[PDB]
Amino acid sequence: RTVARDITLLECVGKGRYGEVWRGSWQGENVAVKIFSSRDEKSWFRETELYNTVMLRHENILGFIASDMTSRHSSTQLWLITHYHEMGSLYDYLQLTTLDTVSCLRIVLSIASGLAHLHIEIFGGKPAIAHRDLKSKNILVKKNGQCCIADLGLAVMHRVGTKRYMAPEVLDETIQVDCFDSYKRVDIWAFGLVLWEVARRMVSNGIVEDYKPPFYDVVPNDPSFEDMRKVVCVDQQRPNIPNRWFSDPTLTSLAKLMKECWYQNPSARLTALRIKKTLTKID
Ligand SMILES: COc1cc(-c2cncc(-c3ccc(C4CCN(C)CC4)cc3)c2C)cc(OC)c1OC
Ligand SMILES: COc1cc(-c2cncc(-c3ccc(C4CCN(C)CC4)cc3)c2C)cc(OC)c1OC
Ligand SMILES: COc1cc(-c2cncc(-c3ccc(C4CCN(C)CC4)cc3)c2C)cc(OC)c1OC
Repeated sequence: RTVARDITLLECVGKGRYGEVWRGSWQGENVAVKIFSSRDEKSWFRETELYNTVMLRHENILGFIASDMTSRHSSTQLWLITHYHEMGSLYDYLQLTTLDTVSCLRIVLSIASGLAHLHIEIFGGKPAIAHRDLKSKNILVKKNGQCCIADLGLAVMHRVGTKRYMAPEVLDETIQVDCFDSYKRVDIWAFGLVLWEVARRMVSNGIVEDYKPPFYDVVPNDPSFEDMRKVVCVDQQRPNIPNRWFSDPTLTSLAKLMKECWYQNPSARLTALRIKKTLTKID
């Protein structure tokens, strides 16, 4: 039989040190093609090894289609092919969109749902998985108003994470590296920062905050490991909760939830399943 493998690359939608992401076409359908730099080959290998272990299928996880390795004259070409989400990343979306109560809750609950699915061991099933680089650029917006989590290149089953989103135990190197729950608790910290990013863009009483990344007011762009350690570990700063949130019951509840993702003590932080339950009881 015929195995049609040609993908037409149509538009570059992302370029970085990782490599590039392209909108592509296969058999008349959009796909996303991540082309890896040689410097980030281990991210392709880790995502490929994970999907060869467990074929994750979840509405809030970016959908896997293929991993391809192709021999070139003097190099190896590595592609990861996934579902394509034309609305782009949550980071992108929040710059130029504000949210209402329903659309804010739907976004954050969908992220919590994807994260809880990664974290949970299922017997019969899937290993527990920690993401290790959760951030708004690694979350895509779907047309139905839910999101999905992307990029399992650092994931661990039971490159470093983006420094702006690193938990205090990563920055002060006290993380218990042989306890898998440690890695879940690092993801919860990052989730809380994403929850703060999104909540800022929810309108209440005619007020909204501008899009800003976590810690925009206390560290430079491309903050160093030391910059972050001083803020998060030494001074123990946390993102600001504006006064206007305390006039809105949804933002009041989201502020409480953020607080419980940001405890210095990793074992005090909420679990993804508890976050889901709390979000389902808001509004
Ligand atoms: C190798 O490379 C690529 C292949 C494809 C692709 C194209 N047509 C058909 C297929 C196909 C799927 C599944 C079966 C099954 C049928 C039932 N039988 C009992 C076992 C085998 C056969 C064929 C594939 C996998 C797409 C690609 O990219 C989108 C590929 O490149 C990454
Ligand atoms: C990689 O991705 C895509 C693949 C395909 C595709 C192409 N040929 C054949 C298949 C297939 C047929 C049949 C089985 C069998 C397996 C065992 N048993 C006997 C029942 C079912 C499995 C696989 C598929 C899935 C289509 C896609 O989209 C429409 C893909 O997505 C981009
Ligand atoms: C985070 O990581 C990965 C993401 C993706 C991915 C999947 N769907 C869609 C996208 C995308 C599409 C379009 C825009 C723009 C272009 C049009 N307009 C001007 C604004 C919107 C941005 C982004 C991406 C980047 C795939 C990946 O791998 C194949 C990723 O890596 C794991």
